[PDB]
Amino acid sequence: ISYAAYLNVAAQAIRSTELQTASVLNRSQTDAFYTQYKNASEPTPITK
Amino acid sequence: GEWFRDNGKHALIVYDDLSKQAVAYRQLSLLLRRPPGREAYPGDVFYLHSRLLERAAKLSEKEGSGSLTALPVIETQGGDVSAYI
Amino acid sequence: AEYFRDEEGQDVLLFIDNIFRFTQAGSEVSALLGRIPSAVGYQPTLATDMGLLQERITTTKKGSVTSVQAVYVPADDLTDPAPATTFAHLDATTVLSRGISELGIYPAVDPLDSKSRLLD
Amino acid sequence: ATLKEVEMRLKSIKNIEKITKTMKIVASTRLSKAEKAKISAKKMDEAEQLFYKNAETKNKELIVAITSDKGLCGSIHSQLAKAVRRHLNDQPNADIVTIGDKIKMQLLRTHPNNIKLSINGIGKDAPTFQESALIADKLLSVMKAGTYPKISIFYNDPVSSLSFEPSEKPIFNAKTIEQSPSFGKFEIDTDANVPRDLFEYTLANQMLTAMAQGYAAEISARRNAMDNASKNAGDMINRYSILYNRTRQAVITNELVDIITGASS
Repeated sequence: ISYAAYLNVAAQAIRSTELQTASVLNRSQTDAFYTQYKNASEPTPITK
Repeated sequence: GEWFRDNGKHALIVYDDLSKQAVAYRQLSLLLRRPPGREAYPGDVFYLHSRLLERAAKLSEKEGSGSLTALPVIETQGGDVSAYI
Repeated sequence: AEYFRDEEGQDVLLFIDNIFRFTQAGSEVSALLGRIPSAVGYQPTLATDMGLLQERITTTKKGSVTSVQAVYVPADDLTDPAPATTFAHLDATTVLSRGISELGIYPAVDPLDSKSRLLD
Repeated sequence: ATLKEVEMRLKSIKNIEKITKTMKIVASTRLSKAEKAKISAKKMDEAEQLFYKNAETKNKELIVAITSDKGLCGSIHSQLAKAVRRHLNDQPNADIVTIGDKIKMQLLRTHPNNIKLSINGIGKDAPTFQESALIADKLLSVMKAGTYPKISIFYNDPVSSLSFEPSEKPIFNAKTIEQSPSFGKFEIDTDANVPRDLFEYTLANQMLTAMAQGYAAEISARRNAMDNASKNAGDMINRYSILYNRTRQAVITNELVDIITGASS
């Protein structure tokens, strides 16, 4: 597990007295997908 | 065509092109000095085209079976379908 | 042309420049002649005159005359009755358009408006 | 007809005009938020650059590229493509990771050999740490980023609020961090694997910045493009208006002639 990925999961957990904003929620929710490729050839666009 | 139809034989008449028929009647009419209609085609141009075309039919079983089928062909001047002809 | 075509029985050529002028001349005389003028001013005898002219240019079982006829499209509207009735009686046409001239292409032949019966 | 065919075509041009106006305006609205974000992001980045500068640097290659999924963001898509293609000459066999559909299309066409990773769901969103982190994680695992002794990322630097110059930068490998001239003026701890961590940390931190710079240029480009579109549409409005006017006069005259001819009889 990469260091910045490690920090990332911690950051996601961290968006949970309370004081909540949209930019935070957006910073912790993404709908992006990553499409693996080979050759041309394309293994699927697995959700990021 | 009507002789085929009347005899009970089915047939088809291609009237290519009625647009030049209209020009012919136009010449004829304008030198008989009949009142000239829009686009220099008198009013009975509609009557002319209608009477010509309406003689295509599929006769009743009683009255034989022959059907004259018509395919008129109109060549549009620039695709202007609002033109009188 | 007919003398060469028929009597001399040799292949010929004929050039007419412009056959719009043939049409044009007729419309001018027509009014004076006494005919009620047809739409876009043309003589009511436009169809017959065009007919006679274009069936006297036809290539007999005698001579073979390649003919080239040049229509000065009036105001450049092809829909005008004079070019329109000409279009019927020519085996191939190569309409040359002012727009294509503007594009700088010399010769100014429109490439989407050319046809020949022998294109097949 | 001339008259109706002119009129309907002019209406089409009108509708096109209206849409291009609308898009340009909405783009301006979107652009303000985008720009605000990019400042804050850039401030974070500069602190990281402060280390890399003072340390010095002294680094096959990796290519990462950034554009939106979204189209009609001007010539961002193809100007960036051209500068990638130029550096695809430089290192032939390099594996291109295309972050964004638009850059994916141009490069994929020019060499379909190199496409190994490509992303999706980029353009719609404004870049966030979450995206960058996951992409980074996938670059490390999938592309084995350290293996390429050069790493380069391409993005669009938003030169002016009306311009964009496509730009690239080199990400320094973990090897680089080790052998950088100064690295001992900062107190390295052998206990931590600070190169192996910092490499990863700056992989994402730099990439996020690249995405932010790019995103601002993209939204800026769309605004610029849609503005120029309105202008082009305006020219066509004028051209068809003149046509309409001419056609209108002609219809009156031609109709009049028919009436007169009839009256004459």
